[PDB]
Amino acid sequence: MHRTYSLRNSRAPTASQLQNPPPPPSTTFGPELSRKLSQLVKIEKNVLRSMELTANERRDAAKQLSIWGLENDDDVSDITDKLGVLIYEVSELDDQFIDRYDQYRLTLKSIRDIEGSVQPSRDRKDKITDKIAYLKYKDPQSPKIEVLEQELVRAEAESLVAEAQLSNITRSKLRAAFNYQFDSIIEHSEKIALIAGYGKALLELLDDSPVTPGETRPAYDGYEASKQIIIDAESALNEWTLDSAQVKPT
Amino acid sequence: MHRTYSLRNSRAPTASQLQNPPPPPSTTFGPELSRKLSQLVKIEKNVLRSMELTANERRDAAKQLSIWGLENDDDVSDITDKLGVLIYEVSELDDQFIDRYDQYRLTLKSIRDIEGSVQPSRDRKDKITDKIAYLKYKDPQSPKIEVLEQELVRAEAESLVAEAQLSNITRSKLRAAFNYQFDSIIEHSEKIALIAGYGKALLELLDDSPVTPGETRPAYDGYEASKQIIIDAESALNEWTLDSAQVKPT
Amino acid sequence: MHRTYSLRNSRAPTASQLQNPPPPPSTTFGPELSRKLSQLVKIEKNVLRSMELTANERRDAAKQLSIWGLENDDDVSDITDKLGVLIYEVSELDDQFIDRYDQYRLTLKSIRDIEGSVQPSRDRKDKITDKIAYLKYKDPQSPKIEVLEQELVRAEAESLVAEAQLSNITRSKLRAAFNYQFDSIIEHSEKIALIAGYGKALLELLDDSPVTPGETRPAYDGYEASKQIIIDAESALNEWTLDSAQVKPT
Repeated sequence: MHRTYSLRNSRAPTASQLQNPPPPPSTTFGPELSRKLSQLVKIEKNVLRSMELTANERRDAAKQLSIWGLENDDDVSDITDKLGVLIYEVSELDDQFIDRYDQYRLTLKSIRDIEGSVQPSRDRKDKITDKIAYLKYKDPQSPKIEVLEQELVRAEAESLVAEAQLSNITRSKLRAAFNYQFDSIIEHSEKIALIAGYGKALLELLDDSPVTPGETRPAYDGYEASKQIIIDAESALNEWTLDSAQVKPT
Repeated sequence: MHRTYSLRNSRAPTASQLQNPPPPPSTTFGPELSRKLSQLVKIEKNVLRSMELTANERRDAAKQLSIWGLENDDDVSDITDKLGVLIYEVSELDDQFIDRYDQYRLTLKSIRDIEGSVQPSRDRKDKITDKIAYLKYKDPQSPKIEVLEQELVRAEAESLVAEAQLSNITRSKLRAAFNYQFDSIIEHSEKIALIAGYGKALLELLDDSPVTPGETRPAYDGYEASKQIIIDAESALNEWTLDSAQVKPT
Repeated sequence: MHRTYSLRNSRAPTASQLQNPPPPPSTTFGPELSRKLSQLVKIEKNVLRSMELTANERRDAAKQLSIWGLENDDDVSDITDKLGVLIYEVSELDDQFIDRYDQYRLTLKSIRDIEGSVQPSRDRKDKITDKIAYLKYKDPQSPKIEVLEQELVRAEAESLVAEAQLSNITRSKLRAAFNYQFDSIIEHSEKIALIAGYGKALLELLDDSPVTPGETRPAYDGYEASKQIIIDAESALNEWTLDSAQVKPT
């Protein structure tokens, strides 16, 4: 982030910022082992709910735009409806992305559960060690020291296997979960970019030449290109695959 | 110090003073054995707190400089921020030096404790000697004199071993503590000197040619050398080792 | 600083940290134009006072160390005194560094004063512009508009010369002040490093071989090397020059 080599929150200028000045800002108990990882889940759930609300509101706006667009000139009354139809797809994409996000959250919850179950063995080994130390302090001639040592050896073996078992699966699950999340993000971004790029061509057939008072506009006949654009967008959405990613990292 | 061969507090001129005249001055109970060594610890702690306050204030000044530097010409608004970022490292170095100073203070406290524990044996031997002397004065025919002499011999043996044991470890701990402190001082000074030397090159790319009223300055493009200087400084700081000391005593 | 590529305050390991684990943490109105630059001066003054207190406390500790060192073995009673004498030079160096810091602070105060004096012209030009705008709004037929425009042109010329005059000197003073401060820092660090390096050799002639109870140590005769080390340190301090800097940036 821009504060990498700066002490202030101001963003460093870039090529896009140099080309166009930036717009002004907008006017608007539990186990000890599993405690930091058990907090991330709540934040992810909150993100999911907020994103669902955003998608619902965007769908409502897309629905409402065509209602206003109904009572206007013939070309506007069609372009507005088609643009609303095109915008309606963003919520559909957002729903699938939310589902994949929930899958990733469950994958993380699995690791949380396994480490929370692992903790008690390392608790009990320390308890046994404290007990034998206290017994040795109080009176070295007690007979409980031998059995304490034997069960300490047993618990030490169990704890030795437990830590290796936990560390064998933590990274294995983490890598898969993050790869899945990154693939989902890439797919969502590429689909949104494709939708926007295809929708940008809808405005090319909307005339914008100024007219003087007392003149009549020519009849608008663009009911075919508008249908073709939507059909092509649907075909492109149904055709896209992960192996056909246009964005290539350098 | 300059008063070595003088009776006044005035400093003798040197080569640096000959080259440049000196600026004017700025306009702004307990055991008896462990009593002198138990006072040095408090002074060291006071030094530590004062140095921590100095580092905090310097960090605050470095933070505040860029805020003023924000509203100026393009080159100044960048050089000021980079210089503040570079100055921010001095507090980070000071924190580590403070930690090493505390380690040295603890090492000295160990010697204080051991000598304070040693003292009572040499107290009790003198007490026994005074008692036997008084008993011999009062009446030489008392039977307590023999047992007093026997326990005096025992205490004499114990005190003989105690003094040797104390003197065996006092120098051993003192030498190690002072070597550690000197190494810490050398490392801190070398790192500060390296930071200052690398930061002195930041001002070479800041233009200083005078301009007349009614003229416009050329566009400033120095966003690459400024980043390179910071990257090189970070690399040099992460690369420095004790064995690579540039300063060599004669 | 280590948070450059991290989101946490933990310091990234380095070569020195890899070689030796880090010790644990220690157990212990005004013109609008000149307002951000008029705050840095107070922070610099606070830094100066805190550094003066640190130097005073360090001098006190160096004075107190020899008092404890007086009552010990012959070699320790001399090494401690010589080490205190050597440590006494750090406060002397700190005083000169404080003086140079005050010089730099005065240099910055000059810029603060000049910009504070510059501000009123740009205030009065805006006031005149607001007045003529209001007069034009209220009644365009007023005769004051012409004289307002004439004096607006005059004030515009004055303000045009003023901004160029201020910007011609701001960078010129800033660069010189920061170069002076960096040179002072480099000199102070190099002198401290030289003092520490020369003082590290004082402990080589202090014997540390352990002794058993009932034995006597050999007579210590090191009153010549101790004097020679101090004489060499004084000569090196009086000989050092800025052009003879041992530290060379890469």
